[PDB]
Amino acid sequence: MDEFELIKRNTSEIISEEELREVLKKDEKSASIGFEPSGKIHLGHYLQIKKMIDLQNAGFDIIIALADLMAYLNQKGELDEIRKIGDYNKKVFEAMGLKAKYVYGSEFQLDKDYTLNVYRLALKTTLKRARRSMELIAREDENPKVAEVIYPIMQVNSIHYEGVDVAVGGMEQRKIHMLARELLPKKVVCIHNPVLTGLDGEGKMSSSKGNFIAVDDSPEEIRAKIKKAYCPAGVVEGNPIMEIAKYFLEYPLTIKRPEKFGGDLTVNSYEELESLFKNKELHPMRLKNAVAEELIKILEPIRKRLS
Amino acid sequence: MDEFELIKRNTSEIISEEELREVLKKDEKSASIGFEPSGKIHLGHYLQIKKMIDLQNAGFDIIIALADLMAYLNQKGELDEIRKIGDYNKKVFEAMGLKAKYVYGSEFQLDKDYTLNVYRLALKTTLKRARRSMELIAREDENPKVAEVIYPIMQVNSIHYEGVDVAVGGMEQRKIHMLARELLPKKVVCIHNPVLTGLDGEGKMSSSKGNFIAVDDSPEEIRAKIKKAYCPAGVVEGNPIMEIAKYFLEYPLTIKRPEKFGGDLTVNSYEELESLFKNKELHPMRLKNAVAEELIKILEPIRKRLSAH
Ligand SMILES: [Cl-]
Ligand SMILES: [Cl-]
Repeated sequence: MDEFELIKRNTSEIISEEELREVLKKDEKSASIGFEPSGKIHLGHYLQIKKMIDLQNAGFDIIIALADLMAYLNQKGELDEIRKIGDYNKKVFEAMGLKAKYVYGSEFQLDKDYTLNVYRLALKTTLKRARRSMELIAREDENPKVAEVIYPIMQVNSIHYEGVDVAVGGMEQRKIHMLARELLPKKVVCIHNPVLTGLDGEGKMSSSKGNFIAVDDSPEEIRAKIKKAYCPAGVVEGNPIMEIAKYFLEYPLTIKRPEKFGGDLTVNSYEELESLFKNKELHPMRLKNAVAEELIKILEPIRKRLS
Repeated sequence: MDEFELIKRNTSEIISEEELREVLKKDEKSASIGFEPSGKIHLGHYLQIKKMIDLQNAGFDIIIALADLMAYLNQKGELDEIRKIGDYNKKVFEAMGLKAKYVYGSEFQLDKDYTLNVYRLALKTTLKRARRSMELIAREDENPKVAEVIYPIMQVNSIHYEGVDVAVGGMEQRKIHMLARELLPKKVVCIHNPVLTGLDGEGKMSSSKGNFIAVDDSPEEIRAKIKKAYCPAGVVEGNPIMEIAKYFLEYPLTIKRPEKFGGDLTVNSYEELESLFKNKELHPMRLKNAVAEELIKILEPIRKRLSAH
């Protein structure tokens, strides 16, 4: 599979494919993604880190922005407390097999010239565009604060200062990335990953929301949380267990069953798993079992390294 | 008059008088005011500088914030160009008899810890409060920018960093100052000066052609601009010529007339001038003449002191 298609695999969109092809021709190119420090690193994070690894294997230099000041502007508590959580997150990412340069926002987002450019960009960005960009990012507030509208300008400015060719993030980042394309001299190529559904099945996977598989969860917690997960028979849309099968397991896949339920079963693609599950030829509990045991094996090297 | 009443004279309000009395008891206290560098320094500026001089005479150390970065955030062009205009403004203020420390915003408004506090204050200030505070300050924009709401937070943060007891400004600053009182550990006492009407009579005094008297204008420009000014007979409200009489002239005042129109008249207070003008016992042209000649005399010491350099 070529570089382009490796990068495209399991993304929701690329802005634009044509521009990505131009970036691939360069001898040196770079990609970044930002993570607000999180107490738990979960499959949400891991999906995006896998995408960064795809880019790394395609010749990109990778920058992970440990986005302490962004999270501070997004109301995540005190800044020194936001910094302690990021130190752990770094170790987890290294344990996932990513080799990258790690930058804390605070190392450069308070420098004189960075700040002056925030204000320069603030003169060019409408309140309406700033607020629009934060709808899927800002926490649900009845009295929105000025911090909401500084945040997107700071993300845009960070992309400018990083000098990257590609910016990666979730689909929730879409409008901030579009602003960056309008506001900056160099149009950044944007790769968006899908939003993983949480295990409760009623929103995104989140650390604050308690509906996550952490990459360092122990095997019994992986089993318990998968067993309890939303997984309606025949239904693929909004089904977090099928999403995990899609984005994390490897095919062909051997799903172990007792012989009384049909015996062990081989599935050559996600699309085939989808077909079996839609037709109720595979029951929730048995998908869950397979997904739990596979995820335990996939996450083992990460648990081992973290120690 | 005592210190309190000298300070109060010709102010629109004091937030609060009770707190100002407490500040007056301190051995050391300080006041600031911010000016976006302006190519013309006019009676608008001079009214406020006179107020800073009142505070200086009452024992306050004075800080004039030459607000280059505020003006930059308020769309006044390039920053180095905004800085050149401020250097001239400094000389004018010294020539008005003010002895004060002059601070450029850019010397401290980009420091790491200042900036961090802007963001800290941004987490506490509602968009609605920020926009409300800028209605009478922000330039006329069909697509209002994010800079509009950072600006008041930066003014608040400047007041915090200056460490001042009193913040002075026009009534247009009112809501930013109220935000400062809510946002900061130390409640700053706010003294607001009235907004001078422009000579056209259709907004505030600003560097619109023939809408200002500059403190360094030559005598013929002072006469021409006063002669042309909005000054409707009998009407004091919104009348820039009566405002100038109020806030700048000395009483008793001798207004010259020919004997056929009632002869020369002596006016011992502004209130007396007001009475005469409301009752049409003094005609616009004659008020104008007196106001022009008085202003030439009042501004003479400023012209003189600027002609040393
Ligand atoms: Cl089954
Ligand atoms: Cl008369």
